[PDB]
Amino acid sequence: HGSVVDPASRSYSCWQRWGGDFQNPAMATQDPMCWQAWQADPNAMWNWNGLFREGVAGNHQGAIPDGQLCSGGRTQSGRYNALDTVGAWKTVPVTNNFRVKFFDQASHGADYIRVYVTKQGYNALTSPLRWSDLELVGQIGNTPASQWTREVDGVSIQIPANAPGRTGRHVVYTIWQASHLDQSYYLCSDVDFG
Ligand SMILES: [Cu+2]
Repeated sequence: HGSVVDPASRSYSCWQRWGGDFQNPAMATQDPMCWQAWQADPNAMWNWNGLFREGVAGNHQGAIPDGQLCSGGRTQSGRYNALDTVGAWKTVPVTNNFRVKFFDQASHGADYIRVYVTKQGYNALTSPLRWSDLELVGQIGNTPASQWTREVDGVSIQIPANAPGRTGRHVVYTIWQASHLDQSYYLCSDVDFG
Protein backbone atom coordinates (compact mmCIF):
# COMPACT_ATOMS: atom_id res chain seq x y z
CA HIS A 1 0.00 0.00 0.00
CA GLY A 2 1.55 3.25 -1.15
CA SER A 3 1.94 5.63 -4.06
CA VAL A 4 4.21 7.98 -5.93
CA VAL A 5 4.49 10.92 -3.54
CA ASP A 6 6.89 13.13 -5.54
CA PRO A 7 5.80 14.01 -8.20
CA ALA A 8 2.54 13.31 -6.35
CA SER A 9 0.11 11.00 -8.13
CA ARG A 10 -3.38 12.30 -8.96
CA SER A 11 -4.99 10.74 -5.89
CA TYR A 12 -2.09 11.59 -3.55
CA SER A 13 -2.03 15.20 -4.80
CA CYS A 14 -5.79 15.68 -4.32
CA TRP A 15 -5.51 14.08 -0.86
CA GLN A 16 -2.48 16.07 0.26
CA ARG A 17 -3.73 19.43 -0.99
CA TRP A 18 -7.45 19.16 -0.17
CA GLY A 19 -7.86 16.37 2.40
CA GLY A 20 -7.94 18.88 5.26
CA ASP A 21 -10.56 21.00 3.46
CA PHE A 22 -12.19 18.47 1.13
CA GLN A 23 -15.64 20.09 1.11
CA ASN A 24 -14.36 23.62 0.38
CA PRO A 25 -16.65 24.99 -2.37
CA ALA A 26 -13.73 27.07 -3.69
CA MET A 27 -12.26 23.81 -5.03
CA ALA A 28 -14.77 23.81 -7.90
CA THR A 29 -12.99 26.78 -9.45
CA GLN A 30 -9.48 26.49 -7.98
CA ASP A 31 -8.99 22.78 -8.84
CA PRO A 32 -11.84 21.43 -10.99
CA MET A 33 -10.17 18.05 -11.47
CA CYS A 34 -9.83 17.41 -7.73
CA TRP A 35 -13.38 18.72 -7.24
CA GLN A 36 -14.92 16.24 -9.70
CA ALA A 37 -12.86 13.47 -8.10
CA TRP A 38 -13.88 14.29 -4.52
CA GLN A 39 -17.51 14.65 -5.58
CA ALA A 40 -17.56 11.31 -7.45
CA ASP A 41 -15.93 9.15 -4.77
CA PRO A 42 -13.94 10.58 -1.83
CA ASN A 43 -12.43 7.14 -1.19
CA ALA A 44 -10.22 7.56 -4.27
CA MET A 45 -8.36 10.04 -2.04
CA TRP A 46 -8.83 8.58 1.44
CA ASN A 47 -7.57 5.28 -0.02
CA TRP A 48 -4.78 6.92 -2.02
CA ASN A 49 -2.57 3.99 -0.95
CA GLY A 50 -4.74 1.30 -2.55
CA LEU A 51 -4.75 1.86 -6.33
CA PHE A 52 -4.02 -1.75 -7.26
CA ARG A 53 -5.17 -4.73 -9.26
CA GLU A 54 -4.47 -8.36 -8.38
CA GLY A 55 -3.78 -11.30 -10.68
CA VAL A 56 -2.56 -9.30 -13.69
CA ALA A 57 0.28 -11.82 -14.17
CA GLY A 58 2.49 -9.15 -15.73
CA ASN A 59 0.06 -8.34 -18.56
CA HIS A 60 -0.52 -4.73 -17.58
CA GLN A 61 -1.49 -3.52 -21.05
CA GLY A 62 -3.93 -6.40 -21.44
CA ALA A 63 -5.65 -5.55 -18.16
CA ILE A 64 -5.78 -1.76 -18.63
CA PRO A 65 -7.53 -0.33 -21.71
CA ASP A 66 -6.54 3.01 -23.17
CA GLY A 67 -8.30 5.83 -21.35
CA GLN A 68 -8.35 3.82 -18.09
CA LEU A 69 -4.65 3.98 -17.17
CA CYS A 70 -5.05 6.40 -14.26
CA SER A 71 -7.83 4.33 -12.62
CA GLY A 72 -5.92 1.05 -13.02
CA GLY A 73 -8.49 -0.26 -15.49
CA ARG A 74 -11.40 0.89 -13.31
CA THR A 75 -10.07 -1.31 -10.53
CA GLN A 76 -11.98 -2.02 -7.32
CA SER A 77 -15.48 -1.47 -8.64
CA GLY A 78 -14.62 1.91 -10.11
CA ARG A 79 -13.32 3.61 -6.95
CA TYR A 80 -10.68 5.55 -8.93
CA ASN A 81 -12.63 6.18 -12.18
CA ALA A 82 -12.62 9.97 -11.74
CA LEU A 83 -8.82 9.94 -12.11
CA ASP A 84 -9.38 9.13 -15.81
CA THR A 85 -11.09 12.48 -16.50
CA VAL A 86 -9.32 14.70 -19.06
CA GLY A 87 -8.56 18.24 -17.90
CA ALA A 88 -6.25 20.69 -16.13
CA TRP A 89 -4.97 18.51 -13.31
CA LYS A 90 -2.52 20.37 -11.08
CA THR A 91 1.12 19.79 -12.07
CA VAL A 92 4.39 20.04 -10.18
CA PRO A 93 7.60 21.22 -11.87
CA VAL A 94 10.24 18.69 -12.93
CA THR A 95 13.37 18.63 -15.09
CA ASN A 96 14.08 16.18 -17.90
CA ASN A 97 16.28 14.10 -15.60
CA PHE A 98 14.10 13.66 -12.53
CA ARG A 99 13.46 11.27 -9.67
CA VAL A 100 10.25 9.44 -8.75
CA LYS A 101 9.85 8.97 -4.99
CA PHE A 102 7.77 5.88 -4.21
CA PHE A 103 6.41 5.47 -0.66
CA ASP A 104 5.26 2.04 0.61
CA GLN A 105 3.56 1.91 4.02
CA ALA A 106 3.61 -1.90 4.06
CA SER A 107 7.21 -2.88 3.14
CA HIS A 108 6.09 -5.25 0.36
CA GLY A 109 9.21 -4.89 -1.80
CA ALA A 110 9.09 -4.65 -5.59
CA ASP A 111 9.54 -7.18 -8.36
CA TYR A 112 10.01 -4.03 -10.47
CA ILE A 113 8.89 -0.42 -10.69
CA ARG A 114 8.56 1.06 -14.18
CA VAL A 115 8.37 4.79 -14.92
CA TYR A 116 6.85 6.00 -18.20
CA VAL A 117 6.45 9.59 -19.44
CA THR A 118 4.20 10.90 -22.18
CA LYS A 119 5.76 11.82 -25.50
CA GLN A 120 6.03 15.41 -26.68
CA GLY A 121 2.83 16.20 -28.55
CA TYR A 122 0.50 14.46 -26.08
CA ASN A 123 -2.11 16.93 -24.76
CA ALA A 124 -3.29 15.92 -21.27
CA LEU A 125 -5.90 18.70 -21.34
CA THR A 126 -7.82 17.21 -24.28
CA SER A 127 -6.81 13.60 -24.90
CA PRO A 128 -7.27 10.36 -22.93
CA LEU A 129 -4.02 8.77 -21.82
CA ARG A 130 -3.07 5.83 -24.05
CA TRP A 131 -0.32 3.24 -23.74
CA SER A 132 1.04 4.47 -27.10
CA ASP A 133 1.53 7.94 -25.60
CA LEU A 134 4.04 6.51 -23.08
CA GLU A 135 7.79 5.87 -23.29
CA LEU A 136 9.68 3.82 -20.69
CA VAL A 137 12.17 6.25 -19.10
CA GLY A 138 13.13 4.63 -15.78
CA GLN A 139 13.02 1.19 -14.20
CA ILE A 140 14.21 -0.70 -11.14
CA GLY A 141 14.19 -4.48 -10.88
CA ASN A 142 13.71 -6.76 -7.91
CA THR A 143 14.17 -4.60 -4.82
CA PRO A 144 13.28 -6.21 -1.49
CA ALA A 145 11.97 -3.95 1.26
CA SER A 146 15.17 -4.38 3.26
CA GLN A 147 16.82 -2.17 0.60
CA TRP A 148 14.30 0.68 0.64
CA THR A 149 14.99 3.79 2.69
CA ARG A 150 13.50 3.90 6.18
CA GLU A 151 10.70 6.42 6.70
CA VAL A 152 8.16 7.20 9.37
CA ASP A 153 5.37 4.65 8.87
CA GLY A 154 6.91 2.90 5.89
CA VAL A 155 9.80 2.87 3.45
CA SER A 156 10.63 4.76 0.27
CA ILE A 157 12.82 4.60 -2.80
CA GLN A 158 13.84 7.00 -5.57
CA ILE A 159 13.70 5.83 -9.21
CA PRO A 160 15.80 7.87 -11.68
CA ALA A 161 14.02 8.82 -14.89
CA ASN A 162 15.23 10.62 -18.01
CA ALA A 163 12.64 12.01 -20.44
CA PRO A 164 14.59 13.85 -23.16
CA GLY A 165 12.97 16.53 -25.23
CA ARG A 166 9.90 17.10 -23.05
CA THR A 167 8.67 20.62 -22.36
CA GLY A 168 5.49 21.73 -20.65
CA ARG A 169 2.65 19.63 -19.27
CA HIS A 170 3.07 15.84 -19.26
CA VAL A 171 1.97 12.72 -17.37
CA VAL A 172 4.23 10.24 -15.58
CA TYR A 173 2.84 6.70 -15.33
CA THR A 174 4.44 4.51 -12.67
CA ILE A 175 3.73 0.77 -12.36
CA TRP A 176 4.72 -0.99 -9.12
CA GLN A 177 4.66 -4.81 -9.10
CA ALA A 178 4.75 -5.65 -5.39
CA SER A 179 6.65 -8.73 -4.19
CA HIS A 180 4.31 -10.21 -1.54
CA LEU A 181 1.47 -11.10 -3.94
CA ASP A 182 0.61 -10.67 -7.61
CA GLN A 183 -0.56 -7.13 -6.87
CA SER A 184 0.19 -4.18 -9.13
CA TYR A 185 -0.30 -0.44 -8.67
CA TYR A 186 -0.91 2.17 -11.38
CA LEU A 187 0.01 5.79 -10.61
CA CYS A 188 -0.50 8.79 -12.92
CA SER A 189 1.34 11.97 -11.87
CA ASP A 190 0.85 15.32 -13.60
CA VAL A 191 4.10 17.21 -14.18
CA ASP A 192 5.41 20.20 -16.09
CA PHE A 193 8.92 19.89 -17.57
CA GLY A 194 9.16 23.69 -17.83
CU1 LIG B 1 -0.18 -3.12 0.45
